[PDB]
Amino acid sequence: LDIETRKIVREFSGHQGQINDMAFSPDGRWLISAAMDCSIRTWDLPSGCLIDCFLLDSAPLNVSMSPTGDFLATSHVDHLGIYLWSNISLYSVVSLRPLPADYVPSIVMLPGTCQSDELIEYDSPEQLNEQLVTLSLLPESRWKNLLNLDVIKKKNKPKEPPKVPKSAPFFIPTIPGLVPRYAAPEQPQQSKVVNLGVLAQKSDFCLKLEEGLVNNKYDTALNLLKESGPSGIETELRSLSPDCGGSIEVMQSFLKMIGMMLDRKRDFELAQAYLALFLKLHLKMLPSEPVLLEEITNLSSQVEENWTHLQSLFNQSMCILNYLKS
Amino acid sequence: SADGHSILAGGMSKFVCIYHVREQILMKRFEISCNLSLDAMEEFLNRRKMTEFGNLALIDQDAGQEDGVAIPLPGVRKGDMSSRHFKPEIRVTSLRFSPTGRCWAATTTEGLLIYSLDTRVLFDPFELDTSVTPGRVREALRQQDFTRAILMALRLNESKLVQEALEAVPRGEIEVVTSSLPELYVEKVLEFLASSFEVSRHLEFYLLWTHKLLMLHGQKLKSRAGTLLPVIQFLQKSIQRHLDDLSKLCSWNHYNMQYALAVSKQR
Amino acid sequence: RTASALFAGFRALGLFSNDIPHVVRFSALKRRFYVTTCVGKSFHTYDVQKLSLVAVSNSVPQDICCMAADGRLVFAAYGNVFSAFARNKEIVHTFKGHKAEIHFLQPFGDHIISVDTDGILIIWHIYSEEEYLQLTFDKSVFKISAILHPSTYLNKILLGSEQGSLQLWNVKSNKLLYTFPGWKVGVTALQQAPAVDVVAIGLMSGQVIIHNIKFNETLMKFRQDWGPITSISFRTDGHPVMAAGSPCGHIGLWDLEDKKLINQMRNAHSTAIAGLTFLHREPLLVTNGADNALRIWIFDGPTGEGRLLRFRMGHSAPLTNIRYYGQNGQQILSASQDGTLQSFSTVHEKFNKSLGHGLINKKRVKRKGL
Amino acid sequence: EVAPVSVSDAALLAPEEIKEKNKAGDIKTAAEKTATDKKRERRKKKYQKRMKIKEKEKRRKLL
Amino acid sequence: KFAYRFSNLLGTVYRRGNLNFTCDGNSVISPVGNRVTVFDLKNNKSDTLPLATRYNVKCVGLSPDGRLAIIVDEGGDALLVSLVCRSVLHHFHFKGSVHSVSFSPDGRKFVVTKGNIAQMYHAPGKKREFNAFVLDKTYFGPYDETTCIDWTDDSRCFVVGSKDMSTWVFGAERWDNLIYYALGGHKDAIVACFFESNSLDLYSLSQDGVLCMWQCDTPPEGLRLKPPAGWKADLLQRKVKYSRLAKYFFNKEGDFNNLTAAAFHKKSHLLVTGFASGIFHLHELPEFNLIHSLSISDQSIASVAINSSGDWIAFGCSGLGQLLVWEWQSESYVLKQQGHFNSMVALAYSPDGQYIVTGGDDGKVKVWNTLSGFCFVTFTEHSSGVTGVTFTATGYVVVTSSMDGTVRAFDLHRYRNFRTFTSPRPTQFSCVAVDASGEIVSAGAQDSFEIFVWSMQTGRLLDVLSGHEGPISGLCFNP
Amino acid sequence: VGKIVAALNARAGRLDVMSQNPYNAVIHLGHSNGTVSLWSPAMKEPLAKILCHRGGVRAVAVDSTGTYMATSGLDHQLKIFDLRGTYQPLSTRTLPHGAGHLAFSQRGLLVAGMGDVVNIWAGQGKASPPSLEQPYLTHRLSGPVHGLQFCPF
Amino acid sequence: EETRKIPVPANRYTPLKENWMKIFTPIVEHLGLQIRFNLKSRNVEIRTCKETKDVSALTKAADFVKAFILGFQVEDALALIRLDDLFLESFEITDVKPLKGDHLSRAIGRIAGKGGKTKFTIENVTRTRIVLADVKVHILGSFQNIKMARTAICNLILGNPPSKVYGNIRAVASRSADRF
Repeated sequence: LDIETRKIVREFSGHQGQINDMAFSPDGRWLISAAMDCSIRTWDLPSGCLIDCFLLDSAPLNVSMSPTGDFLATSHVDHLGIYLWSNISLYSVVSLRPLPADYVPSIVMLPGTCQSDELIEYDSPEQLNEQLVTLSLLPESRWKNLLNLDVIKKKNKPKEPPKVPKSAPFFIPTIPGLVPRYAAPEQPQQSKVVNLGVLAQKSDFCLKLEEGLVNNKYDTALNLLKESGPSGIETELRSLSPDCGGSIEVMQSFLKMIGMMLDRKRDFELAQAYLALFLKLHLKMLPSEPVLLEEITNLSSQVEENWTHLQSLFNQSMCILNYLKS
Repeated sequence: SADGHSILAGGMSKFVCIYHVREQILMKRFEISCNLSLDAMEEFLNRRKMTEFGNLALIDQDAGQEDGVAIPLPGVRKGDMSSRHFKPEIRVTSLRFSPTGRCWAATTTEGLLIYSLDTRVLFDPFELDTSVTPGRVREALRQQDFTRAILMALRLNESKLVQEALEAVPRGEIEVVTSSLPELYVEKVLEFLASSFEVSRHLEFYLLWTHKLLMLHGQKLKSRAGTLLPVIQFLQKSIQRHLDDLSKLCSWNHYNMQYALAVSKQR
Repeated sequence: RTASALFAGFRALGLFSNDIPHVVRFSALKRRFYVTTCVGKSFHTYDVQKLSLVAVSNSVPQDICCMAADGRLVFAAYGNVFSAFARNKEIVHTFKGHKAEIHFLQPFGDHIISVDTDGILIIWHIYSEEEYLQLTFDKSVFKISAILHPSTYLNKILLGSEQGSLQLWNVKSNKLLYTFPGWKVGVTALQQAPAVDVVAIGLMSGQVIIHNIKFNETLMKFRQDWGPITSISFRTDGHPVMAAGSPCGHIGLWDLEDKKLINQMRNAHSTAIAGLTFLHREPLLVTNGADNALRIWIFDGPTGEGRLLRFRMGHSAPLTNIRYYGQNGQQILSASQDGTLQSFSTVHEKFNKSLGHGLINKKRVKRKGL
Repeated sequence: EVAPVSVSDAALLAPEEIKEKNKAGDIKTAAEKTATDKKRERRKKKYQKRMKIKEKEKRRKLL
Repeated sequence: KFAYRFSNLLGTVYRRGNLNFTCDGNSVISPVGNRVTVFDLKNNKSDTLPLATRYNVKCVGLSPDGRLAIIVDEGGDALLVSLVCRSVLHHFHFKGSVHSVSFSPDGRKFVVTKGNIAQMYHAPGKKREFNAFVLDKTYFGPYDETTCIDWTDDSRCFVVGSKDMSTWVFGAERWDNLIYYALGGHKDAIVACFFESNSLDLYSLSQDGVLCMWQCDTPPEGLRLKPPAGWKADLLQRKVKYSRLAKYFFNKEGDFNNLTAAAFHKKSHLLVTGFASGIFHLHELPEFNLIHSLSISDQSIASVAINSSGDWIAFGCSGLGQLLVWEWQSESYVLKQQGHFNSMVALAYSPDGQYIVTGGDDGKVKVWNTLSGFCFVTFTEHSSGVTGVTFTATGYVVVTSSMDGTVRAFDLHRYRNFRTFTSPRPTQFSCVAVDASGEIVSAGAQDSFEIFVWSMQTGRLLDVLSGHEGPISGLCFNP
Repeated sequence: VGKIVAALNARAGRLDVMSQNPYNAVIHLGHSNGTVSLWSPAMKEPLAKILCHRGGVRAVAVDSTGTYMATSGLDHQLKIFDLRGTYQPLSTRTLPHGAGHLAFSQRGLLVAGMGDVVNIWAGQGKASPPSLEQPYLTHRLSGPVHGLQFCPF
Repeated sequence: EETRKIPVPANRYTPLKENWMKIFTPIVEHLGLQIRFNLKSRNVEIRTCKETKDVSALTKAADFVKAFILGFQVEDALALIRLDDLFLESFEITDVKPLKGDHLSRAIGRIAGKGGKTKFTIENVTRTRIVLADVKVHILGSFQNIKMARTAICNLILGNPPSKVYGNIRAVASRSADRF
């Protein structure tokens, strides 16, 4: 029963003997009752179903739950000591399953030795519907700082540069990186002196874009873009330039990638962030090549229709809230 | 507190006391720290450490002051030159509660402590009945009776049930549900939406929800605006957050393309 | 597979002693004595200097029925299988091959002797776990009720029977050296006297017989009318005193020099005496019982009056109500049928405390005691 | 201080500091200046000289 | 009604202990007094683990897989915790104080050094018992307290440094050619000792500053198990040498800078060493070439760690509680935080609830972001301690009072101290209060016993309120 | 008188091992280098330096007659030196544990304190050093040894 | 026992004799290989022996002696032994663009720069070593650095003015080594 409203809220039955004692979990979501049928039953209040039932050799007289919830203490009819039971939900993940009400536990647990519609859990889908705009949950630092990389990085450097000895040799060992920007480093006892055209000449990101235009599929390219960090992103976009060795054809594939992302209306903030970094890097070269402009024409149409709808909805919500404050 | 129904007090202790102001009783005592490497933590000092000539704390004191860096000075209460620096006494220097109302902070000797609202701590249903159960909730979802399912899921205060109920509703039926929703549950739905914006991928779905509830019920909520300040501010900041960085990015794209679309014309 | 999903058993709180008698064990690298008491499915070890807990053993699936100690290891028997414990905490060797419950364990050098209920006696090498020798005795003719290995005897063990006969055996030769006709009552206890060839035999009638096994003479006889002889210990601090326990909870002190009764300790334990042992070259007696108590007695008063020196005690009656006390949760308040309120700590037994008995007129209790 | 993300973006300088602005906020050439504007500038320039003389005299007396 | 749970411990990043990187190397584990915090540099996040202890954490050991960890306090209590589930699995009590705990790279054994001995235990298993760890072996070599542990990559032998100016190398298993071996050659305490990538070749580091090279003639695969004897023989019937090549000095003669921490990455052959002066050096070991050196702080460097990749090096300074993660290749900081112990005295909330302003006796005003867990701006204009801080109701403006005798106002738009208020009479302020409109600033004094009220926009003293007797406890404006 | 006659800088770091020769009245100082320095209040430099161990020395003791010198070090070696102009190690023996402390009686017996166990070596002493072949008496203490001395008479 | 022989031109004969101790020293002591310089065949011969302990030493020995003949300075070439990660890459100048006569000569002039400033500048920023042998260019460094230099050289050859080449490379060469 609820004390405030004086009405019955849950009804529990299934014990085959007189109930000796009851106890509550500290959160209040679990009811534990001990009966003379030598069984201890745990009831889940929010759902109103039995979730645990284990038998004992001796009838339990008293039951008590720790205020922290780590242990459960019980006493028996003829024993002279207190027995502790550890709640394994704290140190391990357990999935509650609804037991039938008319359940009898066959297995007995010795006291002192160490050895559905009913359930309540839900998983959200990736997208509720295609027209509905969704944002990914990548960490904020990966994409919010793309436009301000240059100013942030110099503040990180110390005020006084490191003291470097003159006698130090030219070459020091190198650490390649968390993610390989280039797919292949070498082609066991082969030579290390090689002519040109043997080592890799195109980034793994660049390779996917060239394959992408053929099949109109850019998800593989979209995946490599989303693990590498903002420093890695700037390198890949800078390397895309014809001066840096990326063909003008390849940028078209990148621009169709952004249009593909806005079409699905998923990962919206990454599409805005990636496009913005591209615009800063190659805005001077952009107007000259006519192939790129028609992609910009489609991209400009999509961004204005998307933002206007959300900006309107954001604005009306804020003005009402400010009105309530005054 | 933001609502004003409870008060928090602290001082020369490891305990922060929360009182109900009208009933003039202590609701709860929180233990800030259990570290026994700080002085005055326990009421009774251990009898084990006693010898005939006392506990001889000065020897352990000098063992602590072997840290160096400065020189101890007699009579300094706090600082590096204080004698009692290696084992500072426990103190709650200051307490403050968030205007949003979902957390509170305290400055103590250990550091800055933050305590936030968690559903796992306490089960607090509003209006229970034997009919109110998640099975009936999913049943009403299956018969497309959205209003009753949402209401009865709101009578429960489990966030996953109302999450599933709201996400099950398709668009276009939002306004019917908002109109059918009574006045009392409006604040509950707003609080749930404000909690949702932080950790939900579906921003603009809940934005449509918030827009509908606000646009129908703003005039009625204006009269009772004084008691709803902790909620509204909460909602506001959430709606602020996403908005600002979107406002930073999309415009930075938009106008820029037009400038390029300008240059394409001029040649 | 597991009966529970949300819970699992961890430990017991408030238990110190049970029916299984204690053993006193000396230690290498530490010139101290340790006493080990059985507690349900585990055992506890305490230093005899201050009765401070030093170790707690791992649990075993069945209740421990017999225990033994040989300095290096602790042997415990449960069901038809017995195992060896190292560091007083964990098992290192287990021995299978018995079809009945074990009541007796005898450490013999690097070998262990186990006696079954049906009458099988098997000698096992501890480390290799192989069976050295298997011997059977007819249950009707000779049911083993007591075992003893006399000191300074090469590969010799003494076997007692409920029928009343005694057999001296040699394990190495696997032959019966001699058979003692004994007495018709039946043997319940065997103890090595502080002599090369003298043993003490307890009988079901309450009679203690001091016998020399080499030449077969009885030096002296003592009789108590309290039931069967539970355990016998010898004082070796320079005073010839012998102690014998009784199921009533009484202990009789006999003078070996003058062949008389010195004094009797009445109600040393409320329940039956399980095991009593004099510390070596010390005027101290260690006793335990079924009342969940382990006690130390010192005979330093005038006329040899034993007095209680130290004790580790829990509830001696079944519990009635238990409730957690405090929001921190390191203590539990418990009430029992013995009329006492006690608090048991959940972190360490050093913080256990007792609130005493329920008593009106407390000032009278000071004058006369409990 | 060091972070992988930036909280607030700003010039670190108020816009008036980069480009100073007059009180009126507009600048006029001598040709387009009218009669009253020339009279006003004469008034303030004479005003500045008068108070400045008082300040110099007061500093002299203190010295 | 009042259902709240502890979330994070702000204001402290390092008190005492050893620093460690996680298995993948993206996050750093730092002991903060009683508790332990994981800093995720990958996602810019700080998370204080819910576990607490009776005493300050001295030793933190990480399992190679990354699932398990052992946290030991000063008193000797140890907790076995799962990093994946962020829950304490089991409890244990070592009898004496432990200097360090180290897991074998294979992950089946770990060594605990205590007193004059080192005890080798098995790794925790899936089976659950009352006793967490089963003790396997014990080694009793050194004269005095042991300090450091290192393992060979093959997990065949390990090495322990000691206070008795010698290093002891033991075998995980009884090897006929190597039971134990001792190395001298130092005139001060051993601080750290390391192994090669695939050899028993080792380095020894002294507190004086001496680095010593030791070489063995036997490859690691040369180790052979002992001939069986004892009672196993009855069932079945049915040495190496070390030499000193080189000795190096990290300091010039006549200079006494004590080596306080060291770390070594095997694959890159990289040594990082931090000294009592607050400086650290980088070297490439077989030729001992100084790459570059930095000066971090005036205080000594207590603990130093390097991740698996070798890019990042972690430094901790116990004097000011400074945590610093340094990328040597990019010569830049990724993380650098500092918080003095017991300094924090003041608190306030932003009106949105998004930021926190704090003031300390040290005199620094720090603004923290609640979600990230890091301070993002610090103001050092105040010379003496900060008594009180507050936020204006509308703008992002913070008002502070100090013992300097000044009340200063700071803006979060431009990060400048635009306004300063001081009394005509030299007095020191104890608390500050600002109006909801924000035009009014007020303060109270220790001694003049009167309230000073200034205008925000004008910056001049509007009035002095008198009538109180004695120091003013506090002030507050009606909202 | 109550005045400090001399204050000498050893220039050897921390000083923790010290003993005197009753016959000679000089002061012996042990160092981590393995050398023992002879000191007198008059000189500002040590009288002599004697290298005795391959590692740091932790104990030193001399007999009453001033003829023999006993030292122990981190190399687990017990050494006896002839102080009468020769300064050579008369006897050498390797020890399982480390001898933290050393002492000499008036009849020439030598005791070494290793951990919690004390061992006494006895020799005829008639113009001979003590015999390190086999100890005379042994005893086990409750705790590790921190100090040894013989009663004079 | 297996061997490889590599040629040496006449213009490298004297530096090979000036430095023959320096090349001879590490191979015999560290890599345990026997070397002979055949006067008649003008070839350098390296072989294994009983004292050769590793099989990869033969490969590194070839690269070490090879690079010195290319014009690389001695301990710069010696880095190939201690560091595995280094490679050297070889291309002619006519591969990117077919140029004849004066156009080829002007292409070389752009790469080196007035006084060698351009070639030296790319040496500092792209973190490599370069030698210019007529129509043939040789570069040494690590994989990300090798690609970084060759693009810069490629743009110089095909007509890009040096000013933009400096700008693009320095911007991208900043973000090689941050690692996420």
